[PDB]
This record gives sequence, structure tokens and C-alpha cells, in this order.
Amino acid sequence: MYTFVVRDENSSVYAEVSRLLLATGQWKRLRKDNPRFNLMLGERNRLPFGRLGHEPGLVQLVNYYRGADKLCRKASLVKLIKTSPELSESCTWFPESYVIYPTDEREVFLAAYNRRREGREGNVWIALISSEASELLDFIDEQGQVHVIQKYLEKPLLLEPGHRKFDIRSWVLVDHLYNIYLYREGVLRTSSEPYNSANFQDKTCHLTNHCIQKNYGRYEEGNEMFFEEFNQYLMDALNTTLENSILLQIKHIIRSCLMCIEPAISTKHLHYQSFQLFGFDFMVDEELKVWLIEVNGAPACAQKLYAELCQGIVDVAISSVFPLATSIFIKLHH
Amino acid sequence: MRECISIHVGQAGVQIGNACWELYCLEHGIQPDGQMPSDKTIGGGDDSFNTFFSETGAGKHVPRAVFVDLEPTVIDEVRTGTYRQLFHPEQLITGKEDAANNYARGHYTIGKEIIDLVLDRIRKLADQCTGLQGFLVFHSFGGGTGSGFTSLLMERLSVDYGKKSKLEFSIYPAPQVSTAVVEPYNSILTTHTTLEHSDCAFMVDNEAIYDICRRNLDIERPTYTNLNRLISQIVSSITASLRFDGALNVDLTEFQTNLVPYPRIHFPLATYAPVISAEKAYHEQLSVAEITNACFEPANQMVKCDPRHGKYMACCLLYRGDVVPKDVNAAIATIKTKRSIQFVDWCPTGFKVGINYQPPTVVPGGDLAKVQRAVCMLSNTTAIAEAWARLDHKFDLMYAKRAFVHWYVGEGMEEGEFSEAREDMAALEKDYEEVGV
Amino acid sequence: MEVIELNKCTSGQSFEVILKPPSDPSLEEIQKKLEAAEERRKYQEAELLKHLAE
Amino acid sequence: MREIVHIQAGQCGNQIGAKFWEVISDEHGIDPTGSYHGDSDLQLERINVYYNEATGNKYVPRAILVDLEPGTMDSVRSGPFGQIFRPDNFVFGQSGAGNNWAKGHYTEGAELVDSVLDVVRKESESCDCLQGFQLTHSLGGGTGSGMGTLLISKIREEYPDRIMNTFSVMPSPKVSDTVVEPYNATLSVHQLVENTDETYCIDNEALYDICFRTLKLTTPTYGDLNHLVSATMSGVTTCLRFPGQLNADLRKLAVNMVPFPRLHFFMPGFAPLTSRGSQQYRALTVPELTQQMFDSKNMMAACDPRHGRYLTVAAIFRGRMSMKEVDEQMLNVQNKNSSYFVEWIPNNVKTAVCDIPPRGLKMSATFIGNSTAIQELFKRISEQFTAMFRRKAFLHWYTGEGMDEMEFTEAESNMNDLVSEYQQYQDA
Ligand SMILES: Nc1nc2c(ncn2[C@@H]2O[C@H](COP(=O)(O)OP(=O)(O)OP(=O)(O)O)[C@@H](O)[C@H]2O)c(=O)[nH]1
Ligand SMILES: Nc1ncnc2c1ncn2[C@@H]1O[C@H](COP(=O)(O)OP(=O)(O)CP(=O)(O)O)[C@@H](O)[C@H]1O
Ligand SMILES: Nc1nc2c(ncn2[C@@H]2O[C@H](COP(=O)(O)OP(=O)(O)O)[C@@H](O)[C@H]2O)c(=O)[nH]1
Ligand SMILES: COc1ccc(/C=C/C(=O)c2ccc(OC)c3c2OC(C)(C)C=C3)cc1N
Ligand SMILES: [Ca+2]
Ligand SMILES: [Mg+2]
Ligand SMILES: [Mg+2]
Repeated sequence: MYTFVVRDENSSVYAEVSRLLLATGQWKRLRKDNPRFNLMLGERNRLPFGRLGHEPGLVQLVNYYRGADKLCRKASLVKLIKTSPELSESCTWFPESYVIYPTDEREVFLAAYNRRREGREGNVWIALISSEASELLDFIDEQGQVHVIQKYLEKPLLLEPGHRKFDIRSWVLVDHLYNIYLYREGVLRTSSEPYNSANFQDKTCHLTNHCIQKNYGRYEEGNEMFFEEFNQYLMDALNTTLENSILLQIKHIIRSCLMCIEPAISTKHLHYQSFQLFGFDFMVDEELKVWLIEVNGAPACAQKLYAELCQGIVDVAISSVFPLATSIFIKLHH
Repeated sequence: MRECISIHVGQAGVQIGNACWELYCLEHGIQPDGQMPSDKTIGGGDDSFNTFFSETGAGKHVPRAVFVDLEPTVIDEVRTGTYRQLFHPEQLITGKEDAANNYARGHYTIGKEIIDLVLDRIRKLADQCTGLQGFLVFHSFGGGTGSGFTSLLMERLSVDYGKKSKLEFSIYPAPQVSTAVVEPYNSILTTHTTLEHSDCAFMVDNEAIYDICRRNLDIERPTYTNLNRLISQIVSSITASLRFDGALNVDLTEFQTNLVPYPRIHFPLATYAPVISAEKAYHEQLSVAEITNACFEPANQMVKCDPRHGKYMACCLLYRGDVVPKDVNAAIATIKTKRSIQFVDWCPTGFKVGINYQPPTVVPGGDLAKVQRAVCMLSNTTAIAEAWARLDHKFDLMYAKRAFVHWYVGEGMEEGEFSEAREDMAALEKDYEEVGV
Repeated sequence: MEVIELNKCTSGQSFEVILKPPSDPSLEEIQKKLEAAEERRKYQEAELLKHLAE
Repeated sequence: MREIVHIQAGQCGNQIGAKFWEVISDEHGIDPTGSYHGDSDLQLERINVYYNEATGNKYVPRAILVDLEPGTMDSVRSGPFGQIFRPDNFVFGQSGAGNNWAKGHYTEGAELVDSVLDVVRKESESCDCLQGFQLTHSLGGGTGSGMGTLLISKIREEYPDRIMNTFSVMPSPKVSDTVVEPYNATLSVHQLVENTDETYCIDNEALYDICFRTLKLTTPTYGDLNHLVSATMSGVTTCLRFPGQLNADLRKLAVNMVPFPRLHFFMPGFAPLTSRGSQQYRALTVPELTQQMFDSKNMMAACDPRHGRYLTVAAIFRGRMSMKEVDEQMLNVQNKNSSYFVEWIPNNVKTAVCDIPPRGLKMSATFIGNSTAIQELFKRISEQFTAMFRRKAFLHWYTGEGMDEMEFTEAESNMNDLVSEYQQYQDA
């Protein structure tokens, strides 16, 4: 018998993980404040990492990597890149991004606005989306919190029929050994309303968020395209495959991100043990070049894919540490 | 030359004291009967070893130490032990009945009756000192005596010797080698009373020492002796600069300067390498690069915590054995590029290095093998606050129900002191937060 | 990178290597706390011997 | 903190008391003559805890023998180890207490109590550092019940800062002398709540059931019951009697076991359970001892520990065994059954291993547990009390000795208080 605790209210993913753990008949859920556990399915904020791996006679494992917030928070991820020599500004899979504090890098941001003005080429940035420099700075000081100003992709890849916009979500599981596992199924969060070309002010066709979109469910069920339908489309419309044109770059971006932070976050020689499920958000443009948007620490999975991925987490992240008395992932070797 | 007086309080203090003074004697070539053939100025002198040992006309070298326990059993083994002639009986003080795992009984009840005798016996050693610089206090966090009597003594020593420096060697409690269920209570109570009276404090988590003995020395179930011989090695490494010719950490004031910028945040993390089994037949001797790299592995620390998720304020590297500056600098250069060593913005990313060419001394027959080189890293990291969070949470669980409180109140202590001690601790946790993140 | 304050002797040598630059209660107060706790002990023992008298 | 003063009162008190001195003298290698004959220096290193060094190198149990009837104390004097006890320490009345708590506490026993206290005082003055006192007695009789609790009250007044330890034998209809036993027990519990530091709740129901169900004896005697009592008594005193890795102490037990001063009633437990004489040949493994000592079949108080929660546990393992295996098993119990231990007292189980085994058994284990399940014992007595007291039945035996109905209502209230107090932490 193994023992676990649940400490995350909202987590629909780890609600399903706990459900599958109890169902195996070898895992007993204890009360939240019981210290005598094998597994913690911890909270989003203020997780007590310092308390883990200190109970005698127990191997302890947690579903979060400490310090992985440096990849998942907007302002941190931008800093890590323009810092981590492993990446440096000399990046090609990332967009030109800047951090702005409300009453810092403003000397650097205005130098990029000037050189883009010189060639008169597309000078559009993101948080609302505007073209002018000083008409966006009033928005940052109004809201209160620190926000990132990122180069808006003015020419994105368009799905036909519809003349649309989309973003790809990949699910990545990093085990206790720091094996990077990419889930073979991803999802395309689509905009049903055709993408506006000159007008920047429009809302629904520019952003592709599942919550903010709710034209809903016009072409595919719930504005979500699975990997077989998108592979088939690329084969007919663009003569290429998903594996070659998009997926190779995705694998490179995932691998480069987690290899960078490995010395800082790895639980290789620790008293406690960590795994984590990540949500990488991508952007394919007209020339089939893949861009990174952000990483998710507590990611939400696609409704049809829950049963297989959550079984996969149990398979290689949990049962590898706690065996019971096959692979749905692609291992990204390093 | 400025002298240091060692005070050992409770069972843990006394027994760790035993191992330390045993080790100091082997380092300086002092025999059981207090004789030292290598010493040429018979009767006295102001050498670096004279900081810890005073001399008599007979040629005997006597530890500048006082052992105090409220119970006879432990110190009686010192009185009858292999180093019985080394101490004069006035240095060894014992009561009738112990503090029975109760802080309040050790601080208020049984403390009051013995406190004046102890301070008088301390003064008797201070008057043998031509220019005393301060004290090293050895105790447990979880004992009745260790928490209770120490905190009272630390209060009184700030009155009688306000100019002088005080240093703590504290045994943080672990369930693997626990003696009392109220060890979290005793620990929070003592820290609160001691915090303003302590200049620099070295925490030794019994958990970490227990695991090092299991992992690196191959002992299935480590005894108190197994832990104490390992702790004393770390203690010896820290105190070596006071007992030997050198230019780093020459006095106790320099420990504050080098390791303690903020006065409240005064708990530097010790890390030691290498710990090698003597019963191990084949061993390949580790290099300067290898032993320095081990200082940043959590498995080798005196307290289990992650310095990657925290900031440094000071870092000392203390080498014993075949070590040269060239080899050290090359190791630092390689490590900096591989590991997450983050300092606070208001501090230089630096290392103060001390080398002593004489390799570490081991107790014959003991579990520790002879090594060509060893290192002890002392780093004031904000990561040590993990040990505070752990202990505070354990305090919170019991105190929420007022469990065991009556034993403390029944000794004249007030319930308010508990929550005063706890809020001071919560203040300390947030002091580490401000500096750390 | 820079090696400063290098001191050598027979016993060993010590130095500093910098990689990067930066960016009490009285005696009377003790007795008053200790004796007030003896007052609360004596009060509790007296209240116990009063109860046993009854 | 070394010397313990032992007091045995009444028929049950002296019978379980004599058996205790018989068992522990063998363990320390002491003959009926008082001379040492054993083959280990470890037998004498803490003999000062319960023995006094006699004239010409002989040991004398530090004990005091008390009864209002001269019958039972003659049986002790003529018994196997009867000659070891100091002759002056035999303090007896004549007319007996006739199963009456009032006669024990207020009238007959009031006459004799001062004679006992002079013997207590003579023994206490010899003690270098007095730890406290241990009483063996039943709560169903008149002497051990009534006068025992009177002695306790008087000893507390003379020695306010010493420990009070009791081995209290709880009455059950299954092994019952008189109908008035629920009355005597309830009045005695009232006293023990107020005036003792630690109480080992030896329940006669549990001892009977162990003898009947587990040990397969169809009609158990008092001897069969007292075999289990003496085995437990040795087990719960082992750490005070032999040197260990912890400097074991009656105060340190109280401090560590009693989170709230009223809740100081412990469930004793023993593994393996054995009948008189007939020896078992297969020695129990460490996982077997650990599994049994926590099982309700092995408890000396007839309570189901699954019906409650453990506040604190203390375990003592006796024999030549792997200390790592002991730690592993003890942690396995706590980690497989973490709901049955309170989360608000961290690391609430302490374990010791002593190398010296008891007579017969190669390796044994003793349980001391402050479980909230003990309320079942007190509820049982309370239910039997109310059945009679709701009709004021049998009360004339008490009122004829000067007692009032008020005192019975107070005692009932205070026990019901203790039951609801244990109940409070079974939900917390
Ligand atoms: N490392 C080490 N720890 C010890 C030793 N002895 C006791 N301890 C630890 O110290 C704590 C208990 O403190 P003790 O020093 O035994 O107690 P004390 O100060 O004698 O106080 P009382 O006996 O309660 O008056 C526990 O957490 C033990 O693990 C020792 O020799 N070495
Ligand atoms: N630089 C850029 N160029 C083009 N489109 C962008 C962009 N930055 C953001 N977007 C679009 O805006 C949407 C919102 O992404 P963003 O990461 O800013 O918010 P978010 O964190 O709420 C999404 P998630 O919940 O998946 O993490 C994306 O679906 C993307 O299509
Ligand atoms: N276990 C056990 N219980 C006993 C023994 N003798 C009497 N009792 C119980 O004790 C109660 C009567 O107490 P007893 O000691 O005989 O009366 P007293 O001498 O007046 O205190 C009854 O409930 C009996 O079941 C004994 O030898 N062993
Ligand atoms: C809740 O955890 C504990 C429970 C009990 C103790 C007791 C420590 C002792 O000093 C002691 C004293 C007398 C004893 O005989 C009855 C024992 C006894 O303790 C042991 C384990 C050695 C066994 C029995 C401590 C803690 N932490
Ligand atoms: Ca000299
Ligand atoms: Mg002690
Ligand atoms: Mg009878």
C-alpha cells in the first residue's frame, strides 16, 4: 500500500490522477495535513518544498519541480532567455520580448521601436494589441501588475477553409530522472472568425484562448483540432507532414528550455523527488517557422485526451518510483 | 593571543564535547594525561593552541572547558573516562535531577538553583585568561537542559561578559534519533531567548549526520558515538583557524565579519567532504576539484536543504591537507559555470579560502578513513530557513491544540511565552524571505 | 578570477577570490522574570495544598 | 531520579504485587534469600530503582504491603519470595473492608493510613533521589480501591513534586465478586483522574477474554489472569530496570505520554500471549511482534483501538534482534495506519530495544498506549453504575459509613467528563 495527498482545489488533471490511483486498489488517499505520505499532489501557490523528504521510512515524491516557475511566469521566461547563454538573445524560436514595470528595460525597448520605424515594416506588439508605442504604456500602468511587451506575429499560418489563426499546445512530462517525455497528441486551439489583416483593434480573431472564445464550434468540435486532422490538412494544402514541418522545431524548443534549467531544478541527488507536467504553447507562421509563446506550470488538458495522458502520468512518473505488487510519449534524448 | 572558553550543556553538548576535545588532543599531540612532548615552553606561553588549552607548572595542558549537566550519568563517564586527568573536577558540574525533556524546568525551575555555581566556575577560567575573546556553546535544541539551561546561561553571559563574542553549536532535532515528543517546543523556545545573545550559530541536523553515517560509512544503525566522531571533525575544521597559525578566521569576531552580515540571520550552513569508510578496502583518493564539488551536494551538508533555491551572503572554504591555491581557483572556475550559485545583490560573489597543510586527524579504530585532502565549506545561505519552516510547522500542530503546554505552565512559565517565541520565529522566517527571493 | 589578500606561512595559506562585484536585558530584568515564575509555581502548589486541605 | 517506592494494597494489589516482585527478582538474578546469583553486571546497574542494598550485600525490595485484612498478607509472607520483603514493611488492619469503598477511604482505612505513611517516610528518607511511587491495587474492592486512593491523596500532600504511578485493576461482570464493584470503581476513578500522573488500566474483562479466546483456557483462575498482569508489569518497567539508549524516567514518561493532565490512562499490551507453564517453541519474528502488540487481541484493556485514535505510543522490544528491523516495522505500522495516530502530535511513537528477554520467551514486545479508545472502558463502568444508582440500589452500605448521594453524583459526573474529554480528541 502506498499513500498520497491532494492539495490542489482546481486541478482537473490531478483530480483524474487521484481517481486513477485509488482505482488501482494500492493507493490510499490521506487527509490534506497528514505528513506521512509517499506522494504529494501539491498546491499552485506557496508549496512547502522544505517539508518534503524528511519523514523516516518514506520515499517522498511531488508533482512540481521547485524553481520551474522561472520558465512558466511571463517576466521570468523572458529574463531567462536573454540571460541563459544556452539561449541568449541570439534566439530564433522566440519572439522579441521586453519587461516593463509600472510606477526594467525601456532604453532597450525604444531602440527596437526606432529601428522598426526606420524601415517602416510591421511595428505591432502584444500585452490588448496596438501599433503605437506610447498608447500601450498607459495600459500597463492602469492595470497595476508587471507585463511583457512581445513582438506580434503579423503574418501567421492560416487554416483553410476559414482564413484563420491557431496555436498548438504540447504536453510535456519530466520524470524524477529528468527524462523529457513529449505526449504524441497535441491540440490546435482555433479562431472560427477570419483573421483581420490591417485592423489591430479586433479581439476574437487575434486571440485563440479557449475561455475567451466562448461562431464557437463551427468547423471542428469546440475549436479544437487533433493531430491526425492537422497532419492530413498539411499533406493536402502544403505537400508536407506535421512530423517534418512543425514537430521537429517543437521538440527542439522543449529540449532547449528544460536543458537550460536542469542544473537549477533537477532532483537527482535530493532527499525528495520531483516530476512535473508542462504545457508548451506554440505559434506556426506562414513560412512554417515555429515560435514559443509561454510555458504552463499547471496546464489544462483537452477533454477527449484526459483518460490516456493521466494514465501515462501514473505509468512513468508515479509507478516508476512506486511499483505495483506501454509508452504513449516520445522521449527527447540528451 | 586571545583565549576561547568552551561550554558544554546537556547530554548532547557534553558528549559532542568529549569527541571534540579527544580530537583536539590528537591534532596538537596531547596525551590522555595532559602532556605534550612537542611543547617546549613548559608552564605557559601564547601560541595558537593556547587559545583552547591553558598550561600548568607540571607541564599539563588543560582544556579551557566547562561541562554542565543537571544529571550525573553523562559527566560521570567523563570523570571516569580515558581523559579524566585532562580536566580538573571543578570544570565538571552536575545536579541531582534533570529537566525531564522540559524547557521550562531547565530554564526556570532547576536552572535557578545551579546558574550561580556555573557562572562562578566560568569566572574561575576567565581569570586565567590574559585577554579572553569569548565562548563556544555546545548543546541540543530538544533537551530540557540543552534548551532550557543554555538560554538562561546565554542571557547571563551577555550581562557578565557583554564585550565578548558567543558562538553556538546546536543539535537540531530529528525523529530518527529523537528522545522527546516536545523537541519542537523546546527548539522554538530556546531560539527566541538565545537569538539576540548569539553572534554566530552552527546548526547540525541529526538527520543529516545519521544519513551520512549510513550512506558513506556503511553503518546500518548509527550510534551517538558514530555521529559525535563525525560532528567533531566538522567542529575541528571550523575551530582549526583559532588553534593553528593562519590569517583567516583568527578570532571569533572575524567569524561574525566573514559569515554574518545581518545580525539575526546568523546560521551558516556547514558542508563537509569527504566522509570515507575506514573498513572500505579499496579507495581512490579524491582531488581538490572533486571535494570542492561535493560542497554543493545536499547529501554532504549538516542540514538537508537546497541552496539553489536561496541566496548566499558569505562563503568560506576551509581545506585540510595537500591543497594549493592554483588547484582551488581552477575548481571554483569550473563549478561556477555548472551550478546555480546566486548571491545577494549587495554582496560580492566571492570565496574566502583557508588552507592548512596538515591533513585531517582521525581517531584510531574509528569509522573515518585517513584522507590526503578534505574541505569544510561554511556558507551563510538563506536556504537553511527550510529547517526553520519544518520545525515551526511541527510546533504549530501541537500548539493549535495546546498539547503538552500544561507541563511548561506547571513550571511557572506563562502560555504567552509560547506564542511570543513562535511570532519571533515567524519574523525570522520572513527575514530570510526578504533577503532570499 | 582575481586573487587578493594572499597570506602564506608554514602551517598553510589563506586568500580571498572575488568572482563578481556587488550591485539585551539586565541582571535585574533576569531576576524579575525568574522569580515571577517561582511565584506562579508557589501559587499553584498552595492552591493544591488548599484543595487537599478541603 | 532513580528510586521508586512500591505500594501494594488489598487482595488483588498484593497478589499482582507479589507476582511482580517474583518476576523481576528472577530478571535481576535475586533468590528468595535476597542474595545475587545472576551472571551479568547489567542486572545490577539499575537495581537501586526497585531494590535497597541490604546488610551484608543483600537486596530488599523497596516495598510496602498494605491490607485491612490479615488474610492475604499472610499468603504473601508464606509464598515463594515472601522472605525477601522487609518485615517492618508489612502493615495490616484486622476487620477488613468488606468490598466497601467507604470503609476503605473514610472509616476502617482512615485508622490504618498513618501507620502506612510512617513506613513510606522511612523508605523515602533512605532514597538518594526519589522518583516517585507505584501502587498496585484493584478498583472493585474496598481496601485497594478505597484505602489505596486515600493513600494516594495523602502521599501527594507529603510529596507534591513526585510522580504517582498506578497499576489499577478494572472490574468486570465476567470476573466479579460483588454487585457493588461499579460503585467502588467510579469513586476510585474520580480520585485517579485528580491525583495520579500515570495509570496502567489493567482490565479484568480483557484478561479473561485473552485467557478464554486466545489462550484457549475454558475456565480461567486469578492465577491465569495474574500471569498476564506480571508479564505486562515486567514489560512496562524494563526501561526503568535496565540501561538503554534513553535515560528512562517516570517523569520523562509523563511529560512525553500525557498531552493533557487528565488524559493519563494507558492501554497496556503484550506479545506474544502465553498461558502458564506451557512453553512455545517457535520464536516470533520482528514483524509478528509488531503486528500482534498493536492488535486488540493483545491489549490489557478491553477497548478496540480502531474505535479511537492513539495520542502517544511507547513500545519496548525485548530480545536479541535487529534494531533496524524494529524501526522499519514500527514505521510501517504508523505509515500503513496513519489515520489511527493523531496528526497534531508529530512522531508520537517511541521505541526501545532491550537485550535481556523475559523468562521463557526468546523475544517479546510490550505496548504502552494513550489511546482515546480507553473511553469505552470508562463508559462500560458508567453504564453499570447508572443501572444501580438510578434506583439508589446497594447504597445503604455506603451511607451507613457516612457517605452522601452527592459524592456519587460528583464521581459519576467527573468520569462522564473524562469520557467526553477523550471524545473531544477523537474528532480533533
Ligand atoms: N548528535 C548527538 N545528539 C544527541 C546526543 N545526545 C542527545 N542528542 C540529541 O539531543 C536531543 C535531546 O537532548 P539531550 O541533550 O539528550 O537532553 P538534555 O540536554 O540532557 O536535557 P534533559 O535530559 O531533558 O534534561 C535529541 O534530539 C537527541 O537526538 C549525542 O551524543 N549526539
Ligand atoms: N507575439 C505573438 N504573436 C502572435 N500571437 C500571439 C502573440 N502572443 C500571444 N499571441 C496569441 O494570444 C493568445 C494568448 O496567449 P498568452 O500566452 O499571451 O495568454 P495565456 O497565458 O492566457 C494562454 P495559456 O492559457 O495557454 O497559457 C495565444 O493563443 C496566441 O495565439
Ligand atoms: N486480575 C485480578 N483481579 C483480582 C484479583 N483479586 C481480586 N481481583 C478483582 O478485584 C476486585 C476485588 O478487589 P480485592 O482486591 O479482592 O478487594 P480489597 O482487598 O478489599 O481491595 C474484584 O473486581 C476482583 O475481580 C487477582 O488476583 N487478580
Ligand atoms: C510520544 O513519544 C514518546 C513516548 C514516550 C517517551 C518516554 C521516554 C522515557 O524516558 C521512558 C520512561 C519510562 C518507560 O517505561 C515505562 C519508557 C520510556 O521510553 C521508552 C521508549 C524507552 C520505553 C518505556 C518518549 C517519547 N518521545
Ligand atoms: Ca607553551
Ligand atoms: Mg539529560
Ligand atoms: Mg476480595
